[PDB]
Amino acid sequence: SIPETQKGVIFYESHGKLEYKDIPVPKPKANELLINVKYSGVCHTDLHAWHGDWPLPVKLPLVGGHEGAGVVVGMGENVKGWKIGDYAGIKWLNGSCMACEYCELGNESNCPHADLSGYTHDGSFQQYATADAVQAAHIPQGTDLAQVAPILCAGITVYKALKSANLMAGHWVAISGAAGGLGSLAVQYAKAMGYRVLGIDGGEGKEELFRSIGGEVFIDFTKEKDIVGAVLKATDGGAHGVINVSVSEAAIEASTRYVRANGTTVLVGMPAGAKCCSDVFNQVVKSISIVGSYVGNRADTREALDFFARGLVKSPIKVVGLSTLPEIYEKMEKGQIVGRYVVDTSK
Amino acid sequence: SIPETQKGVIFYESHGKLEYKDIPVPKPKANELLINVKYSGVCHTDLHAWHGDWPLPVKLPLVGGHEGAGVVVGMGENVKGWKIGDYAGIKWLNGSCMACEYCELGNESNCPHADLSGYTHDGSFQQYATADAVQAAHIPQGTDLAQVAPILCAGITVYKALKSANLMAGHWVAISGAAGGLGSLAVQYAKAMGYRVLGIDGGEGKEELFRSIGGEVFIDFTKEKDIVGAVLKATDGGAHGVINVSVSEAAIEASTRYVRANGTTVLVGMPAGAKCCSDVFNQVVKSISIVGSYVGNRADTREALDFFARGLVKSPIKVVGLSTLPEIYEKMEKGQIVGRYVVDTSK
Amino acid sequence: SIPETQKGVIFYESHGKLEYKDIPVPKPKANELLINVKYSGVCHTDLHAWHGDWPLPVKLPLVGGHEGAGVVVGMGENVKGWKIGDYAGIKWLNGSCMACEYCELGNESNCPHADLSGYTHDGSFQQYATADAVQAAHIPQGTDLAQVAPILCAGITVYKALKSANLMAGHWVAISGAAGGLGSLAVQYAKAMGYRVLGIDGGEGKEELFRSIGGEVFIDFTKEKDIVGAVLKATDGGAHGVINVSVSEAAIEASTRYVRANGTTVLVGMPAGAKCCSDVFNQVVKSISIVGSYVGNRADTREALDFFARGLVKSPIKVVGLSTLPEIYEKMEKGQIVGRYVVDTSK
Amino acid sequence: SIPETQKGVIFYESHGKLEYKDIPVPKPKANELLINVKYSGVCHTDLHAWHGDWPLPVKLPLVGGHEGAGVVVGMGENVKGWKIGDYAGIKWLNGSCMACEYCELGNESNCPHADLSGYTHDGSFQQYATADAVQAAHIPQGTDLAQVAPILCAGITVYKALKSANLMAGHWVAISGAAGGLGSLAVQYAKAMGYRVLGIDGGEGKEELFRSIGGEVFIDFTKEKDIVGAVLKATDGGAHGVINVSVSEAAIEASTRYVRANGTTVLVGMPAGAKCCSDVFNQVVKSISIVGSYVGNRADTREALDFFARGLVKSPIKVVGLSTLPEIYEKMEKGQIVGRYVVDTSK
Ligand SMILES: NC(=O)c1ccc[n+]([C@@H]2O[C@H](COP(=O)([O-])OP(=O)(O)OC[C@H]3O[C@@H](n4cnc5c(N)ncnc54)[C@H](O)[C@@H]3O)[C@@H](O)[C@H]2O)c1
Ligand SMILES: NC(=O)c1ccc[n+]([C@@H]2O[C@H](COP(=O)([O-])OP(=O)(O)OC[C@H]3O[C@@H](n4cnc5c(N)ncnc54)[C@H](O)[C@@H]3O)[C@@H](O)[C@H]2O)c1
Ligand SMILES: NC(=O)c1ccc[n+]([C@@H]2O[C@H](COP(=O)([O-])OP(=O)(O)OC[C@H]3O[C@@H](n4cnc5c(N)ncnc54)[C@H](O)[C@@H]3O)[C@@H](O)[C@H]2O)c1
Ligand SMILES: NC(=O)c1ccc[n+]([C@@H]2O[C@H](COP(=O)([O-])OP(=O)(O)OC[C@H]3O[C@@H](n4cnc5c(N)ncnc54)[C@H](O)[C@@H]3O)[C@@H](O)[C@H]2O)c1
Ligand SMILES: [Zn+2]
Ligand SMILES: [Zn+2]
Ligand SMILES: [Zn+2]
Ligand SMILES: [Zn+2]
Ligand SMILES: [Zn+2]
Ligand SMILES: [Zn+2]
Ligand SMILES: [Zn+2]
Ligand SMILES: [Zn+2]
Repeated sequence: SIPETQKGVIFYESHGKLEYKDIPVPKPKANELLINVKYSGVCHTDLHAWHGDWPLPVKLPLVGGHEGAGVVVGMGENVKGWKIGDYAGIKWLNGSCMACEYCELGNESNCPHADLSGYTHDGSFQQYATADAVQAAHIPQGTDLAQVAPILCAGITVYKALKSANLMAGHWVAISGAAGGLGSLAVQYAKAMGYRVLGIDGGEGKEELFRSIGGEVFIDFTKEKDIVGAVLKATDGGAHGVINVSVSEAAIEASTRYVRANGTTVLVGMPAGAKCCSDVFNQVVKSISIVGSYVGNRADTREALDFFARGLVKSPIKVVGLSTLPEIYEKMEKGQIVGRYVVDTSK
Repeated sequence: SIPETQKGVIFYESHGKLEYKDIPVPKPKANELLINVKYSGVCHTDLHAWHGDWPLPVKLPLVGGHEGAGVVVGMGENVKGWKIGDYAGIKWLNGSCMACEYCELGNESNCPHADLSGYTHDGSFQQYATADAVQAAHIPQGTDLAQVAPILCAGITVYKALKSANLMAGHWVAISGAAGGLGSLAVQYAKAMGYRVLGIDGGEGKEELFRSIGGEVFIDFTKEKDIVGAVLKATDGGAHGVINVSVSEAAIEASTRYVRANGTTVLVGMPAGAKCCSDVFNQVVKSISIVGSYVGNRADTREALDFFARGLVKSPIKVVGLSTLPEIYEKMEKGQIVGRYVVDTSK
Repeated sequence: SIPETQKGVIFYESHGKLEYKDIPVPKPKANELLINVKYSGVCHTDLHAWHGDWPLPVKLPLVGGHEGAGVVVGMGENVKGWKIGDYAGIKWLNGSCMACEYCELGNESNCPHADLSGYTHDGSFQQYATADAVQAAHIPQGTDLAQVAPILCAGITVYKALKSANLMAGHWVAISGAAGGLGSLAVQYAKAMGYRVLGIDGGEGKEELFRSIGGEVFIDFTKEKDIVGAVLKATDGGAHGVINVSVSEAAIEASTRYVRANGTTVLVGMPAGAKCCSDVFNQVVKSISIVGSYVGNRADTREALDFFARGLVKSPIKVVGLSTLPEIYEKMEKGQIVGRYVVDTSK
Repeated sequence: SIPETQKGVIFYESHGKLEYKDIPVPKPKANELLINVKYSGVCHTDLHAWHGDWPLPVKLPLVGGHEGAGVVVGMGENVKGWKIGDYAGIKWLNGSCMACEYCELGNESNCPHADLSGYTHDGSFQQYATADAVQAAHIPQGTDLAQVAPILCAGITVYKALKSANLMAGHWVAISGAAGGLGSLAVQYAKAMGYRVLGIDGGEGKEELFRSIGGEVFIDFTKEKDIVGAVLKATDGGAHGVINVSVSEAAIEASTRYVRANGTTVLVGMPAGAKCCSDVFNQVVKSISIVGSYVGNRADTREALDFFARGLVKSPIKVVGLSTLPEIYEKMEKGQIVGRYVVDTSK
């Protein structure tokens, strides 16, 4: 069958206590799939949802997590092109209204009535989770769900971000936070897109990981006292594009100073209460764009999962049990997560 | 002939005393035209060069002014396609190196070795001024030089800025400072480009001018206490594009908040020591680009002067004498300049 | 109620006999609206569907017409954001699969499983017609349905085509067939988009109409023996963009020769068995793009209907009865349709 | 010194007799470099110039060749940033007017007064050749001139062509003629740009070369009777982009049929008297662009030579003597040139 009770990590108040307990199995709405979430990536956005670091409020009590890879155990009556047993991906964008100007254009993420897994919708830190069938990701059969789970928010995000920077092949892309969860996949997406990857990160295991996944230049922010000058030399004038997948505001500000003239600084990371204080003179006389970038749409999901399918991207994951989700968060705020963490909801 | 002495407004120290006295007539270099500057637009950048409001240093003693419209009285030996008597325009970009990556691409303004009239090169607040012949603007014969002078920095700038905002016809463009020197021409360029122009300015004669030149919605910043909300209503979700041609940093910051999702806030105005402190969360979840924009290139100059030629743009100018240049600056810092001021170098 | 029988123009074989008789009222599927089609534009595509001029086969017996403007008299159970009494527009794209790569990207028209009103789906030459609710056009209340009907295929088409030509404001756009049904709206969309409109058409009432709707240069193909030379002079080097809304193949070929270097020739008209024989040398040494363009998507529909709402476009329509649909087709093959014809389904 | 006589291959009438004899050494004009052409690539455009296969006429008597890599032995007085001994590249675009709208925009190749090496200017099939210093390619020191010579017309061309197809990383690019001189470099540029390369060529040594340089799918046009169907399967719907670097018109036409919906067929090859007869219906209902592409500009030259510098592209060259240039042409019309031929002007 589909059971009545399931295991999930749920918190009832912000920065309170994540309880791995038994919660009721959700019922899929007319348009939603019920997905047996096998593995789920643990994004930093989940730490932000728990701490309430962001302006928007979350749907308490909340089962976070928005990188779920699972099998469709049930569907709604109005779900059309989906089978039971198919591989589905719960992304951050649970669904959207698919009618507003933004949605029609393609910008489904920047939509007023966009449902958000792991914030406004009980996400994928649970064995069974519902997801709007139009926005759920189609994961090909015979795919390692643990390996594809981080591609559902980190992969599509950094793919849309690297497309957001208006880079060309051969252009320098500085990925700020290049050994984190999103940065370690941005390095691989950018190399597969043709760019020269510069990496800025620091800590135990960060430079080694960055060199592992194919990065070109690594600049350790805990050792480099002049980061802007270091990325004004490595790059020969600045990085034609910058991807801020850090959780630091000082990194977001330095990225505006080591970007090339006519370059694009994409803001992807969303630290708590951070502002991108950009010098107006330097941004104008260099014609620097500062582009915010939200999670990708269905087209970006298809393209990022296709990059994953060809074996070009491979997020460095450690699969732990869902029981361990408290200890991941306390390991994620301390910057000690090298690559991605994926939780076995079973365990 | 070409005389030995000429009249020019020259200052020897920043925010010192602008002296309208007799200075030697320059000699055109091998690549430069000597232009009998008949009329010259007075930009706010000239007030910034005098006050030294900007990071870069100016070439003291300096004859400012970078909107000169004049006749070519002499040329250099290596100048090719130019006649004596032709109408030339001294723009902010006096010249460029025309060899570096940026110059080759087309971004001649963001070039390391770009010569700048009215900053690093004795500009057009003088009867005779030299200008690199490759970057000088070709003004058609039978043109009102007084009327075309403001198009040489304000016009090409706001044209490149409106092209920088990635707007489409019918999209809302909020021009911040829409009755100033650059804003009053941005309103006209945007309407001729097809956009719905919202205007934000305030003071005596600003709303009336804005309504004169064809603006749609005017929002008076000295009366409107909620500017962001007012431009979130007029526009129905925010302005698809914003052009910051203000000299205020609070305007630059509010423009990041009343821009539409997936909209572009172009920074054109460069107030003294201003920073574009942008909320990272709001910029990311709305995918807002913040694009700096410098003066246009030769293509943008050609296209903006073609817009002027068809009679579509007409900067509201008051032609005073060059003798009056001190009194313009003290009228420009006080925000009391409605439209543009143009100086008769003769007078 | 909703009646059992209705009046419609139906043909049972290609180029057979259009019978205005009583046909059963359709039943809306789970996703479809039943639209009381008040007025319907008569496109040339309907003449092509009747003659079978196109490669694809039509769904016999067929009730053509794909420019229906009507009120929603009934809906399906899975239709979400729609009211009874709302104004809906049956476009050529009746619906789409909204799942394939093209649909996800935004290209809903170039979709393998795209349902097509007036070809593969009983269209809008009938009092009551069904239309997929996701693709039906939202026509604002208090709109002249007769006046908005031609905007449902001609308007969105020529809007997407003018966006397809990668034109800028001030650039020359040669609309081939500028007094026809699509050309007369392309002239107005292009002028509202900022372009200089050149018009090529010929016959009684074509030049007068073209001058009426705001065209700049008219070149009469029945009087001009050198059309390419005439549009190499008017334009000063060729038209930066060309829109082929003709039903002639010689026009489609000449458009490749009077387009500017680096210009774009958009093919919109689809004459019977026509080929765009383009000289490869001239297309390469001038870097001329030849872009085919299909009907617009939901975003283009929204933007074109917004242009119509502001009063910027106004298709020259003559509203006749649906009874007269045979006599329109025989007037449309002879090129004698100046502007658009709209049929009162009531009459 | 610089000698008075030199060795060059010169023909006095079209398809006449190429004579390797002693011709006078040219004198550099005020803006031109005299380049000791060490090695020169032999393009098919040189065979077209000899046969007079193209509409434009050549400058008889003509020393063809437009892929010269050499050292600057002398300069003109108005040449600015150049040294004697530097490595210069004579490309097809010898120079341009650098003042017309196209040149200002960046499209220096599609310019009315563009000087063309190997057609309108004695090219690089000679020991000493002059080249406009603004358009000459800057080849880094310590570069294999024989290996960089084919990058001067083939490399920059196929780079600009792959940028012309509006492809994204992961998209399918079908290179028609993928083992020829331009195709063998288009395969490498496309793989370094991130695309999946499909190759269409045939003959001895073509499939082996294509597999050597990193191609994914090879489709042999002499064995495949259904080329369109084969490239509608390999690609799963058609190639998102096609690069026609063939010398066949049937290939140019089939490329319009095996391109994906919303795909771009770039015409690069310019066979004799060829026309791109494109079905208008299929091009419109699939929104297929057919983009002609001429040699790249200075920015594309810089970017293609940078790709070469990183070791990412490596044209398969055979360096023969200049004495052998007749036997290359008779080997190039027969399609028997696998990769590129480079002539030692010394030999
Ligand atoms: N905008 C979007 O679409 C989107 C999507 C996913 C995540 N995010 C946001 O991205 C942020 C990062 O997510 P993650 O999963 O990569 O987090 P993570 O904690 O796994 O990785 C962050 C990385 O940043 C590095 N870093 C810290 N300070 C730095 C500095 N000063 N300079 C450079 N690098 C520095 C850390 O050492 C670590 O390597 C979070 O705020 C998350 O919410 C945004
Ligand atoms: N980036 C470029 O290429 C470029 C080119 C030219 C000028 N500029 C810069 O643009 C700035 C403005 O130049 P200008 O000639 O338009 O100056 P101006 O003084 O003539 O006009 C400025 C306008 O801004 C209005 N304004 C002031 N505070 C405002 C606020 N809070 N909100 C909205 N509007 C406000 C003023 O009332 C006035 O109408 C200067 O700093 C100048 O150096 C930049
Ligand atoms: N691709 C699309 O999305 C799309 C959409 C709608 C219509 N169409 C096609 O567009 C074509 C035209 O449709 P319409 O409604 O405008 O037709 P129409 O018959 O109302 O107008 C055609 C116009 O072309 C003019 N014309 C004829 N020969 C010409 C020539 N040699 N040069 C210039 N002009 C010439 C006619 O005189 C007339 O003015 C049809 O084939 C139709 O199917 C395509
Ligand atoms: N537009 C430009 O900027 C530009 C630049 C350089 C060359 N060109 C033109 O490109 C053409 C090719 O130049 P090249 O140096 O590559 O020539 P080449 O002769 O060295 O190579 C041509 C290749 O096409 C292959 N081919 C032949 N028939 C084919 C078919 N039916 N289908 C697929 N492949 C086929 C041949 O076997 C060979 O592999 C010439 O006409 C040249 O003038 C254009
Ligand atoms: Zn996430
Ligand atoms: Zn929405
Ligand atoms: Zn200025
Ligand atoms: Zn430069
Ligand atoms: Zn139609
Ligand atoms: Zn589809
Ligand atoms: Zn060549
Ligand atoms: Zn030129």
